[PDB]
Amino acid sequence: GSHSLRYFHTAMSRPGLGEPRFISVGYVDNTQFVRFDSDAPNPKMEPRAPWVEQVGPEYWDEETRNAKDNAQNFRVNLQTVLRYYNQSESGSHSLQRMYGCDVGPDGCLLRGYSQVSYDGKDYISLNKDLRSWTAADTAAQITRLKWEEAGVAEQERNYLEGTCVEWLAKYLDMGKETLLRAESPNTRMTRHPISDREVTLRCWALGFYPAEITLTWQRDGQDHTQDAELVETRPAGDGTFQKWAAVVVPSGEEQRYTCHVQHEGLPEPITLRW
Amino acid sequence: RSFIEDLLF
Amino acid sequence: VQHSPKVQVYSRHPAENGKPNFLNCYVSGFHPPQIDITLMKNGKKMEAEQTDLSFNRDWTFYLLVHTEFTPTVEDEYSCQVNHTTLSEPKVVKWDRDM
Repeated sequence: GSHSLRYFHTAMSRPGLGEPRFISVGYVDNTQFVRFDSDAPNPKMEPRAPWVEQVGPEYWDEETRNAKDNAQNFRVNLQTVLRYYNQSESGSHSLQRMYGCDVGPDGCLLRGYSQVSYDGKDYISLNKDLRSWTAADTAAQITRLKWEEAGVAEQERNYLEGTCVEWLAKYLDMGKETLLRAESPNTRMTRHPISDREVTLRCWALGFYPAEITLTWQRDGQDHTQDAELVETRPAGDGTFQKWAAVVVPSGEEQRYTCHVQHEGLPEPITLRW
Repeated sequence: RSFIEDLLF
Repeated sequence: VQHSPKVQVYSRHPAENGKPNFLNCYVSGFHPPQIDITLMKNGKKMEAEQTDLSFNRDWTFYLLVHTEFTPTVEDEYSCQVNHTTLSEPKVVKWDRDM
């Protein structure tokens, strides 16, 4: 189908308590496959999905080498920003960074993105053209200045156009049996008494992959998703996902209903009734 | 693979 | 700018009394990232694991706190998390219909 390789960095200041934490994680689509904590003894970047491990030891050293610089570079960035804003060095503040690429069905390469937030608010971002920067406030414009004088967008563009899409390609071959196989949800619908007068009527879909899914609830043929409570999809632990959608209904009227689960691995969408 | 970035603010 | 965590407590497979399984505390949508998540067997701590810190495109973080367990007909399970946006430690009991 379509796929994406992304990396997610986080830097948190712990005032008085030594260095800031720098976590880093890698994703191919919805499956995590790499991590790095700066709270780790002799800390290296450990695999987190099985299909990655047969990459040469050169890789892993070259990455924890890069991860260690990013933690260093960021802990200074925390400092730089805190003074752009004149906040107290006792405050806890967080700097987040994200980058990656989306490639199409043939490997088209659809979008490259690279974005940075400070304390959860947009800070500066690479634009869709991979050559300009959106800068949120007057502090981020100083960063934008620095990064325009160094050709920073050009380094990133060639990372996101080449290294990204190439290594993505490599990753999905390695995990061909894991990542390229969708997993149809287990459907089922339970019924939970509330009273003499009405009853919760849950629609479950368990164990699916990837995470995207739609559940829909149809009264008498209507589309009654207006009243339904849908929790947000949640990880199952085994690397698959779950979500459910309930309704509340006059007694007897359970047979009035339908739940409909649409999902990439369902050959044709399934509908079910009590 | 990660992006090698001497990226300071 | 700071949002407070949503929390779901659920089993990996549907609950079968006295059949080994996995219990999951999913903590999502929060900011700042510092956060305190504890799975609890009968109102006292469990030994659990915690996935790596990650975040969505709107920058709100998410974590899974997951230990193996065996449901019984009697023992109560609970998740307890602490966060700057919470006056009082929030607790969700495990309903196995959810």
